[PDB]
Order: sequence, then structure tokens, then C-alpha cells
Amino acid sequence: YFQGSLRETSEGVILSVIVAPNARETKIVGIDGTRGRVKVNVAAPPVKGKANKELMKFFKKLFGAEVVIVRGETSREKDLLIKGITKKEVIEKLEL
Ligand code: NA
Repeated sequence: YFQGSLRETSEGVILSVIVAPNARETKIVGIDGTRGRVKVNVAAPPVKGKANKELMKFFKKLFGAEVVIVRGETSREKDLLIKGITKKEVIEKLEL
């Protein structure tokens, strides 16, 4: 379940991810059940903010909403705020 990686605040949904850069394709590859994070491969090098940019691009396209990194800019563990979306909407899109 993706519910272990999401929570809904007044501003939108905080999606908790753990990234691996340099991947063949930017995509969701799993769920980390202990850390409560979605495992996301990112097809970008981890230099000059490029993995962060690609990560945000991917989720902005998926959710149709602005996505910002609220924590973990320089970590593999990142929390993304998906602005103005509900948890129900986020679950629907992640399950596509
Ligand atoms: Na980066």
C-alpha cells in the first residue's frame, strides 16, 4: 500500500520518497515498509540538482499539480509536497 508513504496537511499531500539516481528510467519501483517511503528510480545524475529536478518533473506530470521538495534536498530521503491535492487523488494516481 502507498498509504504508508503519504499524509495530507492543510496545503496538500506530503509524499515521502527514497530516491536512487542514475537509473534507466524515472519510475516507482517499490515501497519501503519500514521507512514508510516510495522507492523512486530517477533517470538523472545526482549533480547540480538534476535528480531533484527530474523527480519533481515526474510527479508534477503524474499528479497535475505543483510539487516541491520540502525536506531532503541533499538526501536520498525526500519529502515532496504535492500542492492542493487530496490523499485520495494521490492514491488513485500512484495506483495507475
Ligand atoms: Na540532485
